Amino acid sequence: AKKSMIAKQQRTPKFKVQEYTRCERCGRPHSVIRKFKLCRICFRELAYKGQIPGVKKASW
Amino acid sequence: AAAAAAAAAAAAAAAAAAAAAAAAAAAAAAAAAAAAAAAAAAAAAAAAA
Amino acid sequence: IRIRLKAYDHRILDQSAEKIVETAKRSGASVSGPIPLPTEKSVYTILRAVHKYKDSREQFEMRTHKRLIDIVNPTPQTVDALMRLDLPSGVDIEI
Amino acid sequence: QYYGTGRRKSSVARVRLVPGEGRIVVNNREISEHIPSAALIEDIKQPLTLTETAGTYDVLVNVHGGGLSGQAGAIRHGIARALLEADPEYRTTLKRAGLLTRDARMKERKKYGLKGARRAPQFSK
Amino acid sequence: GQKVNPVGLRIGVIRDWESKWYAGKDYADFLHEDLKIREYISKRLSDASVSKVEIERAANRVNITIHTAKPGMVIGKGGSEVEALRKALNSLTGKRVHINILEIKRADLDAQLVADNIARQLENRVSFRRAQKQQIQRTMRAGAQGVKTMVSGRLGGADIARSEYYSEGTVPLHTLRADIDYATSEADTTYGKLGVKVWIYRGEVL
Amino acid sequence: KGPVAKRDVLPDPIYNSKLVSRLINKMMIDGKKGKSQTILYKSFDIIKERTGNDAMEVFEQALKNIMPVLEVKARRVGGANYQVPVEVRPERRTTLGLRWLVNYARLRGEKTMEERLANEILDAANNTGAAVKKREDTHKMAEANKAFA
Amino acid sequence: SLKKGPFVDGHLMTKIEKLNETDKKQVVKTWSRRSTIFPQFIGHTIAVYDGRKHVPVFISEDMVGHKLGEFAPTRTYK
Amino acid sequence: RIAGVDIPRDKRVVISLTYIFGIGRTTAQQVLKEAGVSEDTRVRDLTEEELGKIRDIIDKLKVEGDLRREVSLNIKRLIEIGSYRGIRHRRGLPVRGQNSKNNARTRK
RNA sequence: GUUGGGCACUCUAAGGUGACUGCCGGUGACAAACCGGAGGAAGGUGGGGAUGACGUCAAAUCAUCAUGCCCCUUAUGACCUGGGCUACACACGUGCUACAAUGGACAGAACAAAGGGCAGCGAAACCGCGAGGUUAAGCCAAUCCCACAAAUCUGUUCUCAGUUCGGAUCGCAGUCUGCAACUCGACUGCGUGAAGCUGGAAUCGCUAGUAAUCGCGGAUCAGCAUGCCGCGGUGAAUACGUUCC
Repeated sequence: AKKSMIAKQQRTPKFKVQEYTRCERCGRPHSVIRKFKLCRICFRELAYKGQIPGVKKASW
Repeated sequence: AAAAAAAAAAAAAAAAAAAAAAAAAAAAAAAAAAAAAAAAAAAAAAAAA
Repeated sequence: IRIRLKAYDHRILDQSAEKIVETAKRSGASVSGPIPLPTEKSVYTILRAVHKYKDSREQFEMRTHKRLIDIVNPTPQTVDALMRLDLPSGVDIEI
Repeated sequence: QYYGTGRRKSSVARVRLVPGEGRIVVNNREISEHIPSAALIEDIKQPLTLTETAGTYDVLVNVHGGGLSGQAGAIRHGIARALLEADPEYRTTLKRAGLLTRDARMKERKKYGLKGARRAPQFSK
Repeated sequence: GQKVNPVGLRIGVIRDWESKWYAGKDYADFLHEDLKIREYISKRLSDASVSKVEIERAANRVNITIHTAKPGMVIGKGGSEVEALRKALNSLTGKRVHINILEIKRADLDAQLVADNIARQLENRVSFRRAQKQQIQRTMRAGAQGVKTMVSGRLGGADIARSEYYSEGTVPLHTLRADIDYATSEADTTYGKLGVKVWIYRGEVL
Repeated sequence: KGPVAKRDVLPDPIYNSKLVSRLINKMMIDGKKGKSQTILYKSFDIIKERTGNDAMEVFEQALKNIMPVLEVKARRVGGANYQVPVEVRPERRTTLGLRWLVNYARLRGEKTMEERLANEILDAANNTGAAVKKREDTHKMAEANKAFA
Repeated sequence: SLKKGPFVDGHLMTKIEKLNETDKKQVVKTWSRRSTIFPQFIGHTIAVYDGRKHVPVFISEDMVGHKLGEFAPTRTYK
Repeated sequence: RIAGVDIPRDKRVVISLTYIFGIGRTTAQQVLKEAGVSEDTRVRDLTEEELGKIRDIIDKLKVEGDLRREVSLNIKRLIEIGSYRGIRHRRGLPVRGQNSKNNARTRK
């Protein structure tokens, strides 16, 4: 069950509280960041591949 | 305070010199002899007061 | 005429700052300079590992820094000069 | 109007030494009105006691940031800097006493997997 | 557990962003539009050997620059390539697209085209020594102070898969002013999936 | 590796001593010098009141009673567990005296550590006291094991 | 449910008021556990769906301030 | 003594009244504000007027056995009706909804 | 600091300069280097981060993804409601709160940093003991809001008890979020107040703005934080040494 669940999130449910955040590139909840609307590992991959214009390696 | 500190310190350094002499009797020749002589005389000097 | 540029790179924002600064300064508008305004930055800490290893993380950094430019005297020659400044997509002019 | 900046532990004080008798005025309040625990009051006075400056300048201080001992360090550092601006002479005395160092001991940044930038949670075998 | 990718490591030191704009209020929507763009363009021109795509966002306008290392497959007949490229993007994205196509002189220094050229040869069943050594000769004659190509997977040996390093010259991954091109590619063969990792120390910036 | 050294702050607004601020930094619970300074000055004011002396001299006299000449370290050779007597260098004499004052004061039990530390100083002055149990017992351990040095 | 009103589902309220407009009947198969017990429910043996079956419970004078799923534990233990 | 149970003579009034089953701190302060004892007296030192007011104020309030009998009625209520929360009351498992693979050591 | 005024000062964010054993003396082959000294905001990789070599454990991930091979297919696929992932006799890792006068409660005075806010942050006023409620200013934010920091300091009060310690658990009545808080949410109010009076064998963290302690913030998210990630506040004790693990 992957594309069915992605499709179910891409629907409009019965109630607004059934709406939950999801991947948009690599299908999974648990740690989809609201800002990027992206999964965590896919954020790490794309931010390594020079995309996602804000994030570089952090040090302070 | 003073006499007890002097007594215990002089006796511990005295046993240091004596054990250092008696562990090896013929080596690192003779500084231990002056050490034990001065320490024993100073122990008598401290106990005399 | 309170132009707030905000970008991710400081050098691109410097180019788009001094371009407005010079084009408005040359025609007498009494340009108060590129006032540097505090950056809003966000830190995203991420479990590096695919599956396990909560102790193994990696931190990413997004800095958006902004600078304020004010033009006080009207001088609409400067406004017609500002309207034709084509400066790139990095900086987000908002007058 | 001799002026000195003091920085300590994310606190910054602005010390202006006016010719007076020895009153220190922190944000329109006085010393024990704003700093209790008079070890900080005598320690905040150390640049004015090491070189003989005992009653020849009042001190006016504008402080912000940090906590009260951090503000104490910023005030005494700004005093030592403005008191160099008074006489450049006794820089050897202040420097042998410290007083131009700005202890850079900022509170350290927390690391991931640690509790408090050195703390490991607990190890069990 | 090993090395951080140097592409993601030198962003904001010397290597720029591919995707260059500033966020206004729909940053996520611009991101996922550009993911659909990059997927579509990498599918259509992963035959025509395009390495990298830089996207601008210019207030209803998008400047896409395309780095190919050959012009006349991508500018082509003049009309037809930029037409057939901009037309489906103007529809499936929803706004205006401008296309500027920069050509990479010295095609053997960009690690994406190098890793794809090694992957194709693995799909053409060229031996995994001939691919890497041939390509290392191509890069070291095209002029590079170091190249490292590492291929892993089932090499034609069934129940054990292992990694293979070949390299020439200095590839100093710890010097943070290095200008190293890193790139992955995949090669789906009958025995599974091979992974090509190429990174090219090309020269540093003072 | 090599030895590293430390520092400490010179005055106290009443009782201008180094070692009294050394006791202020001691007995600090959870980063509160304010509570330890209040406890300390109320205790030394009790020592100035209850015995008509300045509490500096009573406090140093108590220190002189507690500061141990001879620690006895360990030296395990084989299955022997020998203890070896060590002449304490006087920095550690002062710091073991301060630990024993602080620990046995708060270990006594009275209706403030003001009173507990004050009465522990008053006992270590007139040498019979709680930290001086540790002084006597360390000197007895060094006296029995003096054969090794 | 504080001052918005109490809560019941419209289908179970509909069925119970159909049951109360004439007379009582068999158990009411109701998947709703989330719904409070109104005092107009009293006497109605109703079948709460616990997760795998419909358990019949008979409602009294006391069983009002709670809900339906307090009267159907879902986990069997020893 | 007042509700059939003692209060200690040597405490203050606000907290000697706490030992009655049904009066904590804040109901004690609600009493002694109406009475006006100013919260600083022993209860070994009061007058019969000023303590009789304390007695009949506590007599108006639901304190000693009323509380026990009604809470026994509540426990018997959710024991008799069924009521999984009363199953938790009965069995020795936590009532308000609490995890039980760990501690839950007030109840067994 | 509201106005006018000023860029001095802090601050902010850009370009610099800046610390390199550079200079002195000593030791040491003359080297490399080391010890003390001077200057200096900074002294010997100044403090920290990011960076994790060849390889080891066929370590982990087919459940982020992609996947070779094998299997199911009107089902090992799909929808829907309901339950469960929160069970509970037990063990076991990590954590929170205490066992109390350096304490508890009450009142007064002050001091932060870092970060967030558009169908969002939400002032102020009013009501409610309180959780909160109604109307709503300003704010796409160095302005406005979150946001009244807390330990601290100073007074009042208790006086060493299973208590004016501690809050488990529990009854009743409430509040908010949201179709909906029964299993299974957080918070408040009243009442009840337990075990616990510093912990056996064993065992862990930390070398300085650290440990200890105190609050603050943000992700996630309608709502759920004692977890995590950062932030400041006060702020130590010790390092003789390499005998032992």
